[PDB]
Amino acid sequence: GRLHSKGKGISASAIPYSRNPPAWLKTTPEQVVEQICKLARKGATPSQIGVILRDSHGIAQVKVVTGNKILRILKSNGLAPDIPEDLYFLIKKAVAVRKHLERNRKDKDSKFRLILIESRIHRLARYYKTVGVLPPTWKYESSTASTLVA
Amino acid sequence: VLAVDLLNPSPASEARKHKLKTLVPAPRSFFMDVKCPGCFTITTVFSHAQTVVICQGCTNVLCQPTGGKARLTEGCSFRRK
Amino acid sequence: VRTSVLHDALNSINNAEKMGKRQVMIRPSSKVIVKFLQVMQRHGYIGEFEEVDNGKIVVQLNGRLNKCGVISPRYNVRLAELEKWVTKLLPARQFGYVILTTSAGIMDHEEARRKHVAGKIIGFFY
RNA sequence: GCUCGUAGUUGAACCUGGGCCUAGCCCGCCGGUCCGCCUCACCGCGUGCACUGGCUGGGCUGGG
RNA sequence: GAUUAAUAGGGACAGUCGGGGGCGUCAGUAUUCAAUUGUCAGAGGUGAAAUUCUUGGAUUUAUUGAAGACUAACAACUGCGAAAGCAUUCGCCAAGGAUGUUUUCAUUAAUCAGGAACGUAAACUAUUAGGGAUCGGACGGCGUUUAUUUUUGACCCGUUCGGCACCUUACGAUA
Ligand SMILES: [Zn+2]
Repeated sequence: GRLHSKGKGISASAIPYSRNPPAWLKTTPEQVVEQICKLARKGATPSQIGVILRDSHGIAQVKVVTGNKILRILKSNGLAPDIPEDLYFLIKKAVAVRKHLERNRKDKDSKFRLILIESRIHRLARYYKTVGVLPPTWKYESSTASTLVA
Repeated sequence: VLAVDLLNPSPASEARKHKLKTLVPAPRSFFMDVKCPGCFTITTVFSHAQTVVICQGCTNVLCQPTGGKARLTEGCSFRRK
Repeated sequence: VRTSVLHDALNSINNAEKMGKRQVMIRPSSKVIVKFLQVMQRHGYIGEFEEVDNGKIVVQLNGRLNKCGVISPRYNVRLAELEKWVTKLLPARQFGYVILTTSAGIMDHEEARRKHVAGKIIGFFY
């Protein structure tokens, strides 16, 4: 239940029924795919892609219009991030916290949150390793996290 | 209470239930069409937009984001589908 | 977390039969739950159920049953063992039924003795 | 004292092509009776909302 | 060649929310110390006293200055943080919660052996089933006040998630 901190929180995004039409929200799937490809080329994460689509174009879900999800489409056209988005954001967050610790050390709450983030990264990292995404042996410390940054 | 038709709740009790707690869950958000009176352009905006949606050019606006529904701007029209 | 969604469903059925309600909202559905309620409906302990989709199950119950239960390790059982397992699980041999996941499907112990097939004990009601 | 964490432990749902027989009807084809056609004749053709039987011809549906 | 998109996850964005944390800064009194005056006989404590300070003037009256501490009243059957804990304003720095979304990889997850980070006291003791309050979103609106009229906010009401706590009932229990 929201992992680390206590608190349930039922903040969830709903998905409607009939995974096919939203008809009056026109535009062919091919056009949507090409827009997604353009966004990927400009350098945006799948989640950011989805948000952009939500903002401007007549879309509901890519999985509805097109046969595939965004990440799956990116993988088919070989335009996917090095470290699968969420993992990349977590490592960026960990780097930021380490840099804050380096600037000022006594902040024990920041050190605790750093530890939490590292644990969450390890939790993600193990399961990514299992699903043959990331190459075996993946360190997530200041020796490699700093090199990764972006 | 004690017996009720659970496969056929009333639409009025269904409508006051939270999103994820309706019989099959579904959204309660909608899409709008928006024009701004000097332009014949029809941008289609999501109800709970997080983007400061801009029309096809003309550095204007169409809505601002909030904690809930996007506040559509000023004088604008909206049909809702 | 109880991964036994059958046990969550059967806990909800026992809570309704204690509280005297006339229907439930079994929120995580399955197929083993549907077969379980199919046997309970054959033996008349549950009126009528429907699987609606988002899915969940709405189970009209008659107010006739006493207890539902799952056997959590799911032990294997032959017929000569099945007689002793029935008379050790049920309060009486003529009251209630033991549910079996056999090679012929999911059925009660009387249908298992009819169709001459053994299997794992999955649950029971009475 | 609380949180993270490893060996360990429990680990969501979703997942039975071809041929043969059979009954009912239709559409079409074919043999005969009647009637008509044409052929000098022999003969053949049309001919089942005129009659009768056949078709392992075609189509739909049910059952094995 | 790629399922439901989970009423379990992690992330992104937006408006936010908080007496959560660090660094600086800004104040506020009060206490002590010192100075300048007006002093002019006690002052201080205690149940009574005494030690002590007191014509070089104590305590007191007024005005400044310095130092260290803390943040009254607001202050709650509340808020935030995992815990100890956290109350002056403003700035900076990251982080976190919930909500909403027309956001993504699709088992990543649950639990803790080993280990790792933060740290004078005690003394009377799957639902319950809703309702009344409460605060944080999001939505809706007959209206009062902003409002010279639109924003927007305050008040009232309803819906919806989420969370500290009350009472009733146990759905029971059981040591
Ligand atoms: Zn325009």
